[PDB]
Amino acid sequence: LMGGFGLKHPPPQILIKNTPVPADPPTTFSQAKLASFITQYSTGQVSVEIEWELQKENSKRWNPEIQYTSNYYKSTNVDFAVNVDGTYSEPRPIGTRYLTRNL
Amino acid sequence: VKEVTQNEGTKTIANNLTSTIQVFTDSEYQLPYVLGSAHQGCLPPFPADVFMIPQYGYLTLNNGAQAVGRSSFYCLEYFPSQMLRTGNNFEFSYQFEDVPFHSS
Repeated sequence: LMGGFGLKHPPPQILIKNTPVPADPPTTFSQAKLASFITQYSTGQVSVEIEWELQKENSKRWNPEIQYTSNYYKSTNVDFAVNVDGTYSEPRPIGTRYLTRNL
Repeated sequence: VKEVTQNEGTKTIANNLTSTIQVFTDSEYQLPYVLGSAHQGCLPPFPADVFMIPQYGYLTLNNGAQAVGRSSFYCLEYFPSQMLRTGNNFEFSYQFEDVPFHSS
């Protein structure tokens, strides 16, 4: 209902964790689980690749269809670009429905 | 194909042997489909009745009497069609997709 593709077997969940590395234990045995760990984090790169199938537009319509367009008029910032401070923004929602068909 | 001439209330019909008609079927379903609307102009139920072919037309999006940007226009001469003189004929075949029996 929010949108997209319903899937019985969707892309699986990918779960990641830092393995705990404990600090030095007491040197005399204790049954209690070790609560003292070395503070750690991890970084890296993630790459994802999707292949999408397209359904081409066969329409025989004569007059030109509505398209998604960038505004021609001048502005302080480019839409879908970083600003002076360096942060990226998306100025508007872009839906997918532009070309037309007959019922 | 016949031509009609009128003057002084006199009306003459004659053969024009070099004139053509144009026929095409919309196979790719690229036009507004008006057939399922239960209009008039079907073949008569009685085989000896001569009938008139209905005019084609279609509707699209509107706001009131005005068009909107999405409303589309179709030229039917922008389709390939077969041109026939008196000696020519036209034919095509069609196969229905699988559909459940009507329950009688």
